[PDB]
Amino acid sequence: MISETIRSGDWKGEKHVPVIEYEREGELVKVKVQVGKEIPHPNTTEHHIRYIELYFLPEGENFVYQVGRVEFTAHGESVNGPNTSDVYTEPIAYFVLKTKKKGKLYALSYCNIHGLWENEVTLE
Amino acid sequence: MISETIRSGDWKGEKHVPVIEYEREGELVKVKVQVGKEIPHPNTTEHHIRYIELYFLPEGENFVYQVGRVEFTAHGESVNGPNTSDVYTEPIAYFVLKTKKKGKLYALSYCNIHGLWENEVTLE
Amino acid sequence: MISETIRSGDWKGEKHVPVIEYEREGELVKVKVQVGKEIPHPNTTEHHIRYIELYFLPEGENFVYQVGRVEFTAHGESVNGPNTSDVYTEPIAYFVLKTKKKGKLYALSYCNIHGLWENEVTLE
Amino acid sequence: MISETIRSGDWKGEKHVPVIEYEREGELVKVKVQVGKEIPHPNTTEHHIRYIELYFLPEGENFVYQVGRVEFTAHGESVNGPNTSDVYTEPIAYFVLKTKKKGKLYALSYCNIHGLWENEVTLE
Ligand SMILES: [Fe+3]
Ligand SMILES: [Fe+3]
Ligand SMILES: [Fe+3]
Ligand SMILES: [Fe+3]
Repeated sequence: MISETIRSGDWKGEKHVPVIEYEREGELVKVKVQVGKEIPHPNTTEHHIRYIELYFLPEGENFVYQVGRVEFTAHGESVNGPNTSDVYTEPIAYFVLKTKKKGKLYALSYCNIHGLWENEVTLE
Repeated sequence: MISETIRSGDWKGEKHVPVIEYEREGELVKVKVQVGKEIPHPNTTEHHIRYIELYFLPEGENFVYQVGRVEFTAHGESVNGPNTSDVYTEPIAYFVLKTKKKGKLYALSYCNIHGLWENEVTLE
Repeated sequence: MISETIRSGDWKGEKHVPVIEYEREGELVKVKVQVGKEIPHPNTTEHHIRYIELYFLPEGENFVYQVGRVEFTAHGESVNGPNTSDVYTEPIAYFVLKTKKKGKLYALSYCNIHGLWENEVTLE
Repeated sequence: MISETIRSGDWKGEKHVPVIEYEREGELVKVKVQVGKEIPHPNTTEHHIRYIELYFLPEGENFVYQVGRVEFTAHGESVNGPNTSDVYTEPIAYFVLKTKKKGKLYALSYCNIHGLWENEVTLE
């Protein structure tokens, strides 16, 4: 199963586990997900976080919903060689979710050489 | 764990599990992944397969690689209402992978109302 | 040319043109792109903004770089019918760009029934 | 206009323009899009084709439809260095479109260091 390729862990001391944080404002839920909170993850042409996806499984429901996907596509690559463009997209993803439901939020991130990583938090 | 939202077994009545098939030609591995092979999954504005992702974990290695992602973006929507454009993208994905390695291939797919689905096959 | 399918205009009078705003903080450039600033764009199962992409062409250079892509994937769809999930992803995209270069930022957004839309701003 | 960053003609020496080919079978239109058909475009960790998108504008209509998007995500990167994984995703995209309409098909591709490229063909 695919779960055997997905890693998780303590974000407070790592650099791969996506950290999920949110702030509820009325019917709006602003979610921030990032890799490399405590320890910045490298962002080079050879080693970088490709994307972060956010999912939401409402409490008591059977099917998870993909809320969004953020792809970080600039990693220094240029005609002058790797790490020469001075253009890098940091692995920080923001999602504005409109819902009055509660449940669980899951984040799935992919490092180009270190596989898949996950994390989750309860959405009160 | 996000895996708690991923199903690997179809329920009788609707096909969701992405079926993986491949053909090895020299250094090339042609992979076909599809949802609803014989009995098609619905493809309406309201209910459809959004995408299929292909992953490869080489034998004996520790990090899975994302081979590709195919998004099926047309589902009949139009200014004249849902299911009126006569333009639909079928959930059939093809990937041309160049590798001489062996291992396991995983497929992850998403139904807009039925969550995540997975499958895997051994790449010999 | 694909440009014949891309529309542009005044966001103060329309509701499809992606509005670009940024803030330069040290070596970081925080870019906010959104559709429906003045006039909120519908976000229903039948009619919604699918994604917003950000591009950067550094001053004096020949090749544009894709900075990122944000996909808004929840639009009310559920097993209970269209617009019944109470889960919607608003078309607001945030990008954290690390660069000391100046140039032009382009935004490309896609509405599921109203085609492609663009906008641009000078990154000073 | 973003079109000022999109090229439609290759320069001798490197293939970038996505070549579109299709086959009509009943209500199904099988579309194949590829970069570097005759002369392969590089596919290294430092230089590679990131994705190909397919669009369809039905004859006489005003809004283009995105048919699909294929992301080629493996480019040799590994913990053992750039170009060491022996896993590369070739820039060949296949789309199965269900439609009885005619019109124009557009392809948009992106090289990580050579910007955006386009091409189009009439769907008879
Ligand atoms: Fe890493
Ligand atoms: Fe389904
Ligand atoms: Fe619209
Ligand atoms: Fe190139």
